[PDB]
Amino acid sequence: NSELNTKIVNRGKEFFGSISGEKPSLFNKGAWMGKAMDWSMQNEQFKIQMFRFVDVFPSLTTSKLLTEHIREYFGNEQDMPAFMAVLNKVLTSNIEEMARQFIVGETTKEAVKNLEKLRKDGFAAVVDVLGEATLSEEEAEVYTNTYLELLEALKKEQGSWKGLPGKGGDPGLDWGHAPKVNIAVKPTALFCLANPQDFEGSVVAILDRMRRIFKKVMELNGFLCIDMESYRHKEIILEVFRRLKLEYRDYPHLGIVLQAYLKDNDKDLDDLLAWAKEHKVQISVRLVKGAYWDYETVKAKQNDWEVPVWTIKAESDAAYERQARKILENHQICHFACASHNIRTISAVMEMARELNVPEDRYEFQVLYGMAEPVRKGILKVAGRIRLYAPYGNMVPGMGYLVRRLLENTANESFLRQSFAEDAQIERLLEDPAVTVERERAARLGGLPPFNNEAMVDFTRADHRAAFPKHIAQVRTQLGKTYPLFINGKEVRTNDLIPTVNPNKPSEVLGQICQAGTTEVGDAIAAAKAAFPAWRDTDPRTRAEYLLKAAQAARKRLFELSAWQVLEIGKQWDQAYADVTEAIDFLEYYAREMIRLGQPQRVGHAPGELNHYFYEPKGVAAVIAPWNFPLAISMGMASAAIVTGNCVVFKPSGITSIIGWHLVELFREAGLPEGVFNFTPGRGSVMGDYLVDHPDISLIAFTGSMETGLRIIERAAKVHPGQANVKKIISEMGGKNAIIIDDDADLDEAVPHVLYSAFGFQGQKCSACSRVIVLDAVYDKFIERLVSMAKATKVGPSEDPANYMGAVADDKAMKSIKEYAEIGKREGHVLYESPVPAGEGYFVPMTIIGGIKPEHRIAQEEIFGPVLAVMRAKDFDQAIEWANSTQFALTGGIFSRSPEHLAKARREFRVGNLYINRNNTGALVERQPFGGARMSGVGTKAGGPDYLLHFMDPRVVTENTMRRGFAPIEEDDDWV
Amino acid sequence: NSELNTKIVNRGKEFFGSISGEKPSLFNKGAWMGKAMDWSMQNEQFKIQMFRFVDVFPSLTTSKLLTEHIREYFGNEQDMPAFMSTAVLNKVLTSNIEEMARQFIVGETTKEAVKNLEKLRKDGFAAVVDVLGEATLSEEEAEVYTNTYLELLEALKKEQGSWKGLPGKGGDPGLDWGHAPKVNIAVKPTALFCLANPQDFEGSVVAILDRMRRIFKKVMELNGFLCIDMESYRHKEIILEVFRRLKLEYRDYPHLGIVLQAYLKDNDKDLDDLLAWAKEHKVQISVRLVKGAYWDYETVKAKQNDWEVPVWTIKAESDAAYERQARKILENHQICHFACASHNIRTISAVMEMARELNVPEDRYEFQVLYGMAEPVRKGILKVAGRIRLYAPYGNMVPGMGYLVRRLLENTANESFLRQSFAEDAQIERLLEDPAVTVERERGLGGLPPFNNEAMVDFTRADHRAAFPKHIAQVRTQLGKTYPLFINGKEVRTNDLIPTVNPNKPSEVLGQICQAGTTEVGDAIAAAKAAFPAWRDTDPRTRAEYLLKAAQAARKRLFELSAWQVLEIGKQWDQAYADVTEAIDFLEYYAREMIRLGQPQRVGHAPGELNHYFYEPKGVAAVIAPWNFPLAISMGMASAAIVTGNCVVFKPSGITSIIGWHLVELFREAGLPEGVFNFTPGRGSVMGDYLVDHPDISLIAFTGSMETGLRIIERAAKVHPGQANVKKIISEMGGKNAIIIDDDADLDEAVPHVLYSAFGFQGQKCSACSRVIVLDAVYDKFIERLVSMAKATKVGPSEDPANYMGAVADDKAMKSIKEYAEIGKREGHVLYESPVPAGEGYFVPMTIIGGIKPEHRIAQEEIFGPVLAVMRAKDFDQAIEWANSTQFALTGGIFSRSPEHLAKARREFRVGNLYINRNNTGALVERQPFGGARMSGVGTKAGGPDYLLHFMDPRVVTENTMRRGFAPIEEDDDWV
Ligand SMILES: Cc1cc2nc3c(=O)[nH]c(=O)nc-3n(C[C@H](O)[C@H](O)[C@H](O)COP(=O)(O)OP(=O)(O)OC[C@H]3O[C@@H](n4cnc5c(N)ncnc54)[C@H](O)[C@@H]3O)c2cc1C
Repeated sequence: NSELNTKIVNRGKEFFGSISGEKPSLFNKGAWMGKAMDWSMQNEQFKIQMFRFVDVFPSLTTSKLLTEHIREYFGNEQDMPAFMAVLNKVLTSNIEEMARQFIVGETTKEAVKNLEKLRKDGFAAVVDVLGEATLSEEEAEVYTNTYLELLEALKKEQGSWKGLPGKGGDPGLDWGHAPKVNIAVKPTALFCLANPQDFEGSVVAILDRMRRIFKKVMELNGFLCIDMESYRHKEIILEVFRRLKLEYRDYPHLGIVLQAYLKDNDKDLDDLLAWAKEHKVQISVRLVKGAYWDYETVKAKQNDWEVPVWTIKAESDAAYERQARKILENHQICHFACASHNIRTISAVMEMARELNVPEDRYEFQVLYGMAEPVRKGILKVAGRIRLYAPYGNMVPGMGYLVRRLLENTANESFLRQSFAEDAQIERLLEDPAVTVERERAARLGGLPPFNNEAMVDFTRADHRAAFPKHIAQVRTQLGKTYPLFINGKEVRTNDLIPTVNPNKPSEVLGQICQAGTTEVGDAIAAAKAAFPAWRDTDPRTRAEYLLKAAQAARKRLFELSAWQVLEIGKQWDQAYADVTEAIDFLEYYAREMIRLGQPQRVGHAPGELNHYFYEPKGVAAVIAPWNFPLAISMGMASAAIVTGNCVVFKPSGITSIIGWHLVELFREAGLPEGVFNFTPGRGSVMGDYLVDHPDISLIAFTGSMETGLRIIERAAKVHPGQANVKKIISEMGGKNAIIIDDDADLDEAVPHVLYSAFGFQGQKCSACSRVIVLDAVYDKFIERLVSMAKATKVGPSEDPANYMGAVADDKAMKSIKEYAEIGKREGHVLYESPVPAGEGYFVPMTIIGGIKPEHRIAQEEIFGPVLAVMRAKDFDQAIEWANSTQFALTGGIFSRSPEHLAKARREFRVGNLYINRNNTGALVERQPFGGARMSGVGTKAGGPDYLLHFMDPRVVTENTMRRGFAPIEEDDDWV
Repeated sequence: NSELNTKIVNRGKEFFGSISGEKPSLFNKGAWMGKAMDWSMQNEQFKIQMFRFVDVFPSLTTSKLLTEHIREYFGNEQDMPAFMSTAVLNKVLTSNIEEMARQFIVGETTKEAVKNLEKLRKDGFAAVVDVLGEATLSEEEAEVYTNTYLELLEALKKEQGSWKGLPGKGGDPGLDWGHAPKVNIAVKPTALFCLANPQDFEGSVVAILDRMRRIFKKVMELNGFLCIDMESYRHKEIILEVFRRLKLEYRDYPHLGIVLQAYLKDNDKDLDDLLAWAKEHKVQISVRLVKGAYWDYETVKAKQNDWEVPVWTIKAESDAAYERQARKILENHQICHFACASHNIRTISAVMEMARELNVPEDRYEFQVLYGMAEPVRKGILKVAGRIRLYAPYGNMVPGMGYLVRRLLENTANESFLRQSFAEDAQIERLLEDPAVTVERERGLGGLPPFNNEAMVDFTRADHRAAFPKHIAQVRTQLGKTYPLFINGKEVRTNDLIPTVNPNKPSEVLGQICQAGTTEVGDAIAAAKAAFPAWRDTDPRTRAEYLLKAAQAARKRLFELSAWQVLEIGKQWDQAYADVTEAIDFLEYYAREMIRLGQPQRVGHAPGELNHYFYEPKGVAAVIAPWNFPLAISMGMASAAIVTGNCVVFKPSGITSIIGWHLVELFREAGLPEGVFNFTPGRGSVMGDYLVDHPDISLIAFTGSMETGLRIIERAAKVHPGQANVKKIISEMGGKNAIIIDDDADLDEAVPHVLYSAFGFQGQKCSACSRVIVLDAVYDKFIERLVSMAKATKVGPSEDPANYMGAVADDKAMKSIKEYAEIGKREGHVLYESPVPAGEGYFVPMTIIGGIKPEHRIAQEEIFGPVLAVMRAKDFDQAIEWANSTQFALTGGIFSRSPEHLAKARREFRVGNLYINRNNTGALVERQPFGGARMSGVGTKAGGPDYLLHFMDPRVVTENTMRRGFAPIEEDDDWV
């Protein structure tokens, strides 16, 4: 109502007048910090450098690291802004001061002292131990015992504390009603593998530590608040809160954060309230807007997910007022902490509490330490119940927090910045955000929508979590079939059968595969050759349409197709779903690529002449596919050849033949003309060379081992009698991929990314990291954390989402990988070797081996398993040299925050796909066109804009258009 | 001059007034011709179809041919325009087309012509008689044309005595108007010599002069007038010289005329020179001043060769030019008799008033118009001046087609005075405006201009004609040198020397070439490998700059570099120059292509992430080059490898090793860093496999024979120890190229294009036509004309421009080609075999063999010499089948005017470069990217937008830009 609004605006106006002139420290341009923040708000390029420098700063531990990074981020001393070895001391001290702005101490004992001082100034606190996204069980224990230690200290002191002044009640309690000891805990700091993919396991592990903390909290009648973090963990955290609450249904001092910036929150808050009523318990909510807005937006768009946050700032403000109102309406069962620095927001809560006549012991106000000082003073004066969020700890564990503060204070849409950095437009600042919302909503090829990668599986969703076990079960009702060849549109059975089994459980037979002899392979090639002329003459637009149809067919079977892979080749849930989406991506991308390349282009501009340049297919393509990306790679190579006008004879890998059969199913459903796609699984020793040597073959697409690929290249180079063309070769032959960890690397990112690159899908990826090359100065520290996280992971059946990795492809892979592991143990020193499950299954321990140098076999030879080599580089030059020391050059990674070292790696770390500050696997179509040279391939990049040309050859038609001195004028003619 | 101008306008106004609205027959919408033209003028698509149909019509000699072409040009009966309605359709259309041919032609034969001329005299018109024909194909045809004039003159000789003189104001009563000879004929010089070409300036003049003289003696015998028509700019200087010489042999004889074309920029000077020349020699001349008949042709032809357009490009400029020059002629009436040849009323009025103002005697100027055109204008002249002469051509439709289509173009052009006056209802004041007034009123990327092909040699220029013999003599002062290897910026000499000689005169030794052993090759490879890292790291823009410098260096030495080729490998003057310009083109094009490809593309649009896609070189490239395009292909392959950042070891063909040395000279002058380019001529039998097999070679660019190409492909496929990359193969392996001569083909165009395709440079081109496939129905006539033109050509030293072709490359080639000729002579039957010069030289006769079928060797094997197979196809489908019957697919041609047959060819005649209605050689950079598949190559096209990528491999750098939940927003980002 406009009546409540008026009272709110008028209260905001009084809040501002009582604050007149007083600015927050961060906006005081008479101190270094205010000058630095000011220039960051005025110069975006400078903000980016300063903020990144702050992040890397605590890792700059030598005089060399500091001096060089300063110059790389701020340029020469004669070139920096005026407010910016002496240079080292000046910057260090200023940056250190900026860090302690937001912390009440580095240590527990320091924190307690400073906390006891804040009470004397009249301030309550909620204490947080700085830390998040823990990397190991041992780290989670340190975090847990720190709270235990903190609570012991506070227990011994709270008895001596006078309760903060109030309107009455218990003088031993704060304001007469609030427990004097109040702490906040970050759930992800309690379990290093927190992941909604393993929902139940994440909840339990976190719950068990939270319960241990909660028990100590309750002993001193304290308050525990459970912080909310990134959207990825919101449902996990809600469930932790509910279970703990029900375990102690009568204990009222337990709170949960709810983030008004989430679209989910209107429902989440309704649900929680209804839940509390249903169970006859009381709850407490700290309502916040949200701390991870940029991250959530970015992460959502990188995965083609719904962005979980509102995208207009005033919508979070409007949501907050809505939800606060709802909470206050429900004050009988829901205690309320208002957590905002926004004077409009605060004034709104205050008026709503008055309008709903809410008792004062049912709501309090909270702000972050070091921030919005006058706002905080205003709250203290006018309401009297102010609690400071007071975090403590060191700069590296606190970095995420600290950077979030600088973001928060300097964002364009920051209420604080708009109030205290720009000429404050008080009326605009205090307007009902709903009105603001409505006004800003007011302001805001070939018929095909442009390409977008298919949405990734999203385990924050209940239905996605439930989908896998259901579809795995459904696949199990359909095992035991005999799969035939598919030639010229017909099923062809043979006598030679090879069973395909579950690698995590070999006694489970999934089906039997007919093998084609050379007679059937010959038939398929002949079928292909016969279908060719009509296919080649089919319009590129029509050909692309079949791919589009096949993509819709696949999209509709996404979870079913994934489940088959989970069982047949031992893909983890995410790995399986990613394999199918990539297949879909290839279909959609190559469709568009053929449509683009399908139209003849006029070349040259001379008059009286028309030159058209255009492409044509080659003929019969042999597609020889690997087992490790059984749908994605197969479909990529086959659809590529098919859309470009060729016809395909396709040999799937034996152990993934059912996945190969999925191509048959999809192209069938798309109505593909007979003979255009043929499925001929067979024994390579029987029909391998035959397929490659055949004179009717014009193109060979292959992915697999270097040995095989190089043999194919050599044999295909011969022109046999009758062979119309020199055989085109598309080969991808794997790698020995390294990630370099520079001495300034962010280890909290580096460690889990390295672990995933190495052991995701048991390391069975051409792209997998099999070498981590670590700079001398961070070696011991990085290695300890890597091994520590590794020890937390579990090896077991891929159908169980609690397992990090599982059995390798087949027994041959197991025997060969184990031999490599033994060689590695003699060359270096084992750092970690995981347990494996007892009994059947092709299990190889997750294995990390140190002491490795370029001369070693496991530093050179592709193992294609869960064996990671760790190599100690003396400096960054050697790290680069070592990275380039194999005969492969497929992928590579580097964790570094030195612009110079990154610039050097971009130039000199010459792999087909180099990744900076993330894992070196998970290449997406269009975004990361995939493939390398040297012994890794012939420089063809799947999923990119040069790929389709490899399956075709260009032709030019030149026409003399002049007849008897008369030529037609064309639009783009050079004329006069 | 406003006073003169006012008389002119007023006189024009009376002229239009006296016309009384009458329209010339072609603009009479009452008749079919008027309707056809009116609709052609309103609908450009119809115009194109109608004009092309008229062109092909006289060759539709059977009912099916006719019926089919009608449907193909105009569609089914029910869809074509009303005036086209009524095989009956064949009869109606035939009838209308014949009538429109008779509009512009006074008859088909001499006798018919004579009778119709007398009828015109009776109506008051004089005549200048022309025998339809131009651009003759043989001596036999030139003789037929000459004898037709002689026959014509004998007939008029007997008749003229009976003719009463046309009425005049005074003079001799036995002469027309009292002063003009009754017999006036016009002759086209290019109808008198089939090889008329300023490249053979003197030989062309003499041949034409010799026939012109015989005609002229007969003309003088009856006291007649002879006018020499002017044709395309290519022959203008030749025709002028022919006139000068004839005039001087008969300085007494006043009745010899010459056409000058006011649409030429040269014409002001040409008229001035001719006038002065006449004064210096004390002789009188006669000039028929015209604007010009070949405007579109000249514009197109100049643009296609990057020549200066010889014509004004604003129509009013030709008009203003005409008035200037006319005035100058009238002022010089003492020595220059004037024929005003124009249908433009403004022009005519200008001449008339200018002649009255200068009081020119009426016996010094007369008016002329084309028969069948501008009827009311023609009658207007008769009434006002009395002295009007019709240009009256005669002959058949095929010989008359050029003339006829010129008339259609002339009456229908947007800029046509007749169209504006009689179709477009233009304002008279505007039509009569001083054209000088009209003239006044009507008047790249990376800092680099867009690519343009280098200007071709232009032998209409006297300095160009004179340049060749002088540079050849200069080259002869440079003979006898020893050419060393060039390695790492140093000259390396070996003691194994091979002489290179003049193939047209083997006793002339051009120099001695050092041969590289395997030792020096290895040194070259090692030097390239060592220069590679710094070259690879050189800015692509900087790399391109070296190519541009090399281009500039070559452009300065164009004639010199050309002369070397004339002597060393026996290129003809134009062939040599075109080789050098093509080298320059590769340099300019590939520079620009590298600048385009050298900038990294952001790929994908996900935020928090940057993917950059870019290209890197491979390493050391072996360039193995042919002798047949010794600068062009060499510079092509090498500069491509170089600009993309590879280093080159270059093996020129032994017999063109000096041309190879030009690359050393050009790259030296460009300042290319040492080791980037190395020159190692050597014995294939010594260092061939060694260069190809070397572990440090990453790429091999080869152009030459299939046998060697396939050998290289096979050997390169093996990966030796130490070999970093799978060898990239770029191979161009020749062709067995056919041209199809369809039964509706324009034979006047086909014959000389086939001859040139087969015998240009002795047939030593991969692109050369070695098979001409001719439809049953035109075979005998095509062959007669082809053999007749061949017989006209002379075989001899390429330094003498009079020769069509000369000796082949070397002794081995001479013997091998001759064996093939003998093979062909036993498979088929010899149709033509030229004389060759006596004595020294590697001469092989220009040879044509008929009776050839697909199963014959010389229908399959590439001969690479002046041996043409003639094949007789039963129908179009067999022609296509036969065209596709070899293992090669490089180039191809088709002469046809059937939309369906062309479409079938575009689809089914699957060669790398297909040419419609022109020769299949002389592909230009950009306009015709050159190369094919099958046994002709591996689908790489030099001079095209896909070429550079073959010398590189793609790389992607993917960067996670988010730090601590903060990422910079980019422009191309998908956001909110
Ligand atoms: C004591 C306390 C505890 C907190 N605990 C947590 C926690 O456990 N988890 C958590 O996630 N947050 C938490 N927060 C909130 C977060 O740390 C910020 O302090 C808060 O979001 C800023 O809101 P505001 O009213 O102070 O400032 P404002 O300037 O009013 O609000 C800024 C907020 O708007 C939102 N926003 C910014 N841009 C947009 C946009 N384009 N579209 C939509 N919304 C936008 C963001 O949430 C941003 O934080 C807590 C805050 C306090 C004071």
